[PDB]
Amino acid sequence: GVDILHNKDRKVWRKEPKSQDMYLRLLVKLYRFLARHTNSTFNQVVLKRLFMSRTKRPPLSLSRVIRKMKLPDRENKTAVVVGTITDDVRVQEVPKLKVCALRVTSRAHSRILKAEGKILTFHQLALDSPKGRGTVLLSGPRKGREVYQHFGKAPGTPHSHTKPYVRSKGRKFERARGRRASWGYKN
Amino acid sequence: MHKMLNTDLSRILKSPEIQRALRAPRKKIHRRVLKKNPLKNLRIMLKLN
Amino acid sequence: SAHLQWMVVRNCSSFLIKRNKQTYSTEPNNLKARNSFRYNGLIHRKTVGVEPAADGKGVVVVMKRRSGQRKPATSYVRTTINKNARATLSSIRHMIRKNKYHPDLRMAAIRRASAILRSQKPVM
Amino acid sequence: PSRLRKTRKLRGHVSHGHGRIGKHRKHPGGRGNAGGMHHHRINFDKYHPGYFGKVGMRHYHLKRNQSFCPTVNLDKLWTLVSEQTRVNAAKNKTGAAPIIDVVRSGYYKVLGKGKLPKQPVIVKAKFFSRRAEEKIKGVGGACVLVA
Amino acid sequence: PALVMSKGHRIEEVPELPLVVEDKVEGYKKTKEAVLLLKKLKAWNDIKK
Amino acid sequence: ACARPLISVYSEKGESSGKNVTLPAVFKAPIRPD
Amino acid sequence: APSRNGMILKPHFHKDWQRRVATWFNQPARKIRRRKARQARARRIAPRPAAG
Amino acid sequence: NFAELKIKRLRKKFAQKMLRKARRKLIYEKAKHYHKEYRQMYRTEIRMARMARKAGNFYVPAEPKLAFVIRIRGINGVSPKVRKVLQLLRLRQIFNGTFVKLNKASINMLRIVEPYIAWGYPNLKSVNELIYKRGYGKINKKRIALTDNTLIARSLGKYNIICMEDLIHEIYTVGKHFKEANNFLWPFKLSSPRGGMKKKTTHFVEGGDAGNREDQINRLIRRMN
Amino acid sequence: AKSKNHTTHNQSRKWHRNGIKKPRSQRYESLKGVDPKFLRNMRFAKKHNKKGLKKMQANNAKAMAARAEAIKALVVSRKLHRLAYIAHPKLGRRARARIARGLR
RNA sequence: CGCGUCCCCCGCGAGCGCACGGGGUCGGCGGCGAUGUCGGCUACCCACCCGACCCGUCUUGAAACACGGACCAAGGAGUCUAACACGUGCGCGAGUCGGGGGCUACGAAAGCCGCCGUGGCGCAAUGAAGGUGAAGGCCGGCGCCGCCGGCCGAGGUGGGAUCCCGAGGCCUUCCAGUCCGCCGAGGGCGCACCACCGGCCCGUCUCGCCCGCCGCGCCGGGGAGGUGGAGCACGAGCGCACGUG
RNA sequence: GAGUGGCGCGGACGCUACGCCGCGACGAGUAGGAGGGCCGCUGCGGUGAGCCUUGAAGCCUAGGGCGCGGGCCCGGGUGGAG
Repeated sequence: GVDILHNKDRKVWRKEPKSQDMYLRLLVKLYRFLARHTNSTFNQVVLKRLFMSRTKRPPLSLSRVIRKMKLPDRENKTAVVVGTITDDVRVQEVPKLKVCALRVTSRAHSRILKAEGKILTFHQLALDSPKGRGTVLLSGPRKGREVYQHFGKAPGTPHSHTKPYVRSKGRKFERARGRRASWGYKN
Repeated sequence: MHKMLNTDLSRILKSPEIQRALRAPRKKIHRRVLKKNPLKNLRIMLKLN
Repeated sequence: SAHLQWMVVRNCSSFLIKRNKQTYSTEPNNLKARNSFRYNGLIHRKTVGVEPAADGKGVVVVMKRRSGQRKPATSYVRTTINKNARATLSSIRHMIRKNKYHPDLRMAAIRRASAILRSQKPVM
Repeated sequence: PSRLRKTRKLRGHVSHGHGRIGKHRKHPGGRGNAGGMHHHRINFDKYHPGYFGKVGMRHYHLKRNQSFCPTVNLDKLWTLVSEQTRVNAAKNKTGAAPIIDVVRSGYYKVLGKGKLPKQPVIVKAKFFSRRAEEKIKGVGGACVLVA
Repeated sequence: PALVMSKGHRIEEVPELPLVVEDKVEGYKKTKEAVLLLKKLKAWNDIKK
Repeated sequence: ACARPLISVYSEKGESSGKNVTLPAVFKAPIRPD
Repeated sequence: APSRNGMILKPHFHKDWQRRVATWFNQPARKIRRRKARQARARRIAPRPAAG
Repeated sequence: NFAELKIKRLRKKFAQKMLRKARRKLIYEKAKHYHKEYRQMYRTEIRMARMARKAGNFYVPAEPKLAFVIRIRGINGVSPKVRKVLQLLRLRQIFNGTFVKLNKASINMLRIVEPYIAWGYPNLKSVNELIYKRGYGKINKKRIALTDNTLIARSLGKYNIICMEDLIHEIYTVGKHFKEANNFLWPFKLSSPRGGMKKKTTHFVEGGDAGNREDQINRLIRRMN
Repeated sequence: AKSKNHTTHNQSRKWHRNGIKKPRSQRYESLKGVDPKFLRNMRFAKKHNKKGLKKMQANNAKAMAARAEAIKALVVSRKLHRLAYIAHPKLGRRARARIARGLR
């Protein structure tokens, strides 16, 4: 008889990806090895991110990689994205970048390689830098999804600016009793 | 497009690029070790005091 | 490559046979006859086979050549060894170590060859 | 896949994951959106504020084609016209501005969200925002109206 | 041929795995001609299987 | 890899004709059993 | 009865809808029929434009 | 040509051997100095007591620094305030023992659990057999048996506790690094008392086993250890 | 069909399972509820920090210039202590090298 | 417990072998064996000791003097559709999708269309509505001017996985002295995200001047400061599949 | 760690990396949730140069066993076409 609570003794994180795609599952084998063998904490973070869901590794736009590599003391450095690199159409000038991504969108490939850029895969990144030296590891915005507007404090509960789940937006779809001083009360 | 272009991670992992930038393999296996007493086992006592 | 087409074959190949909590591979060049990355005999560039002879007597050693690997009819180069046990086992040891040819199948090939030579020996 | 579903794992139990005390009865709160002002008031207030009551003017024979006004921001204005035009305008000495017919690409009103790259434009739009016009002028451009 | 053999296709005698034959094969009208071709390509043990 | 080898064409008698096709890039596409 | 935050939603399934469920197993048979009747029309007007 | 590698790899092998012997001698001499200290500590408490009696005065010895708290009641039907303190003392199981240093903050935590514990003022020999027989170190959050000194030198060596004797000295003579050396010990998994308890429920003073047994915890440690 | 009216019996046990969370006391609390006439002025005080940027930035160099001259014009037993010195790897390399040479 | 050297008090010796030493071995044996004997744990029957009330169910509480069940076989109860939400897998990605239509035995399939993306959903919100509809600063031409131009130009603080620099240092009878690698005082750029502070858009309110002009008007536009918004602030969506509610 | 200076042709095992190995602590459970089943039923696409009138399915079984269990595999009898 020991007074332990077993409620939280099982840690609920990912040991492996849920996916059965082999090319990712070979990149995991490569970073299973590099993570635990190299002293680099970079490889630990890349391995950890190869497990994560589509939603946990959101797409990083070309323009954020433009922006986040314009930052000082970051010149001649490889931009590592464990998610995907999407083209941003509201950016005109694109510099020469060194990029690692699982996916680069065909319009963003064209855009980066035309600007004298180089595109790597995680297999090349290992051979280029096994310990992940000379890298800027970036992530897309994870509160990017519309899903996160519906989350937090329930709408109809004062100072909650939480999007309600409404069938269709208009002038007679949840605008009256809980929304106005005129139609009863306002939160 | 390919997610990785060199699938052969025999040749990747044993490339000098990577083999340089590892720590040494800890291949020595450590089984449990039996407790012996103070007043019972004389040379187990001599190993500690 | 080998590591890729292992990830296809590992579970859903025709040669794969699961039953009685055991896993086997009935591939024509697997020496330990077991579903394993190392022992699979279709997937590597270098492959050692050991089968009994076309006759009753001797062992055939199947070396897979370096070059034409999309070329099945010329890819496997077979050599019958019909000698005494000690020299049949020696030839296989020399083939594998002193050509450096898949040298981590050196002992599996010998143990297999030894068990083929035992098989084609008259019963008491 | 019926085999992946929860019902398969609940063979051999009794209540079928629906409670031994509070049975799985048919419609024990009423059907559909029943009792939104009575016994479900807190759900319709905590989660659907505004659901009950009239607000605004009725418009009987509303025709969505009349109010059709697809809007383009300045930040994506140069996507309407090929990247060749953006290049050749900056090279060419004349000071000649390429024409961006916003109506051809399938937008009517030009709104002024982003930075516009510093070269002259003639935006042929149907409507303009004030800030949208100021940016086009500010870069050194014209705002042509059309119908 | 690793994956094609793992699908169980008897292709040991087969000259090349992306086996490509002449455009004369389109003009074949009798099965006697078709059967004869597979004996020569050595795809026939796949039919015999 | 990237490379596309030189693929021979076999005659009706099951022997290599002089003609070659460059392996199409389809045959070097990613294998996804998924 | 509403569980928590979910969409307020009104299915139109209160009428005897199962009597009037139109299925589309015809679809490929319809398309074959329309295409045969289009080829048959086009052959009747030998020189004339098939479209009309 | 290897003759230099062969010779160099043997010098490294030898440099670690002479380094062991030097550590092995330190550990030997530290324990010999500790034997001299425990003599002087034990002998002065007699010496001080005697000269006080010669004068006709009294020598009130120091209130003790170090208790050995054993849990005597089980896991069932325990008040929340008692539950919390017993798991701050790392007594999460019946007949678990921990060393606890006495101060004002500790003694009010030992009256709050009085019914559920049996504690006292452990002897030197009580600290020996507990650390030797029952001594398990908490190394990488794992209960690993103190079978070599280098288990204790790798966790506690930064506090200059580099052998079994250094730990025993740090516990018994409640040193500057008592906290770290005591938290290093796993709570002692003691067996049921051989010959029995008197009465689990009631306090020791009223013929029970619960509460403070000043000299007398050592009678029950030797029974349970 | 009378029933139990009110109790608080199991509740204190329920509260303490997921702890009784003290509020996430984050740094820089919001200026909600601070009096409008004061919050107006503080916003103006932030608005015109650009004005005294040169007066501030040059004054940082003059504090550094005082420090530019302020670093410029600035410049238990005998056996156990001896055996602890010989025992540990760095400081006792030469002490141990002589023990190895002492037995020649 | 050599001594070559250092001053107060006066860097590798070779063997062997024993073992309270990182979990048991014997280089010890002895009986028996063809028509009565050996082994076979489980299973068939029987005996004895201990334990042992009848299941399902509603219930605070069932062995209940609560209900259902004589016995056996076979049948027999969370489904399918639609919608929605979230999670997960896959494709493409500021897009995405032909699903309707059309074109060309298995095939009622599959393949294709792109001047078939009509269209959906996303890319813009906000107001009941008319509608409106998402950074600026600085330096000059006339200590402050309506507008002339000039150039850099999409915030700030704090915490932030990672990376970046590297004071110092990790050994061969020495000591210089590189190249390669590695650790590291201290110093930075800081992803996502969180909190805070600014800003912007829309509604509305307050104060308050100043521009505009084919029609000078009950016209139009702008400012400052609060405030309502399911917003902006270098996109994530769409399609498909699966799970759960 | 590296560069310029003062005879005998030999060596167990492994690594279905969705695998294998090591060390520590732990194990009640209704309603309920989740996971894994080389648990079982019936049909479909693949696949096993599978099995089968020299005896399939089904059934019976004081037989030999395997698995924590769901179950399963063997022997013997019956049966006759999968």
